[PDB]
Amino acid sequence: GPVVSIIRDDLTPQERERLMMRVRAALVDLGVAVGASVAFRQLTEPMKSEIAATVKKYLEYDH
Amino acid sequence: GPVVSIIRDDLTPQERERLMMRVRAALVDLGVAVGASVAFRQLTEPMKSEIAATVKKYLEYDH
Amino acid sequence: GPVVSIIRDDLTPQERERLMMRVRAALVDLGVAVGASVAFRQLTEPMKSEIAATVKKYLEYDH
Amino acid sequence: GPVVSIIRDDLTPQERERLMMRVRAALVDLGVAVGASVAFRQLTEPMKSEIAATVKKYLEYDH
Repeated sequence: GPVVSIIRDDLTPQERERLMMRVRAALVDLGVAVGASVAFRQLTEPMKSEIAATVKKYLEYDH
Repeated sequence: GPVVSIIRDDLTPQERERLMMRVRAALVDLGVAVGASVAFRQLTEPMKSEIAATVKKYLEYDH
Repeated sequence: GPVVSIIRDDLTPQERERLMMRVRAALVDLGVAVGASVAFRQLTEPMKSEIAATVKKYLEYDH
Repeated sequence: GPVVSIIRDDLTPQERERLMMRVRAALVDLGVAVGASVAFRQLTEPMKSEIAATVKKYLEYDH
C-alpha cells in the first residue's frame, strides 16, 4: 500500500533538494549583503566574529 | 557647499543602518532555512563546517 | 456501463494518492515552519501543546 | 551604537510575528488537507496517530 508510504516514508530526493536549495539561496543572500557591507568597510573584526558565531549556533556546529 | 558634501561625505547613519538591516535580514533567513534543515536531520558535521567556512570567507574573517 | 462507474466508483488509487500527497506536503511545510520557530526558541511548552491539540482536532483523533 | 544592535539584538516583534505567521499558515494548510482526507474517510486511527506523532516530534513536545 503506497498510501501509507506517503505519510511514513522519509524525505524524498526532491524534498531533500528543496530544503538544501533554501539553505543555498539564504547563503547567497548573506554573501550579497555581507559583500556590500565589507565593500563599505562596515564590519569590524568583533562584528565579523559575532555573525560567524550566530551562524555556527544556527548550525549546531560546536566549533 | 552642501551639494559637494552630498557626494563626498561618508555613509550617513541612515545609510549605515540600511546596510546592516540587510545583513540582519539575510542572517534571519539563513537561520530559518538551517533551522528547517537541522530539524529534518539534513546537515552532517562536514556539511555544517562547509557552510560555516563559506560564511567566514564572505566575512573576510581569517579564523 | 463504464460511464456510470465514473461517477459511482470509489476513489481510485491515483485519486487517493493525490489526497495523501497533499497531506504529506502540508506536513513537510509545517515541519519547516516549526523547525525555524524551534531554532529561534519561539515555542513554549503550552504553545507546543496548543499546536498539537489543534492537529489532533483536525485529525478527529480523540487522544 | 545602533549598527551593532542590528546584528546583536534579539528577534524584534515584527520578526517574531513573521515566524509565527508561517507556523499558522502551515497549520491552516494542514487542516485543509486533513479536512479533505477525513471527508473521504482516508485516515485510519493508526494513520492519524502517525501524523500526530510526526507533529509532536517536530515540536520537540515530549508527550
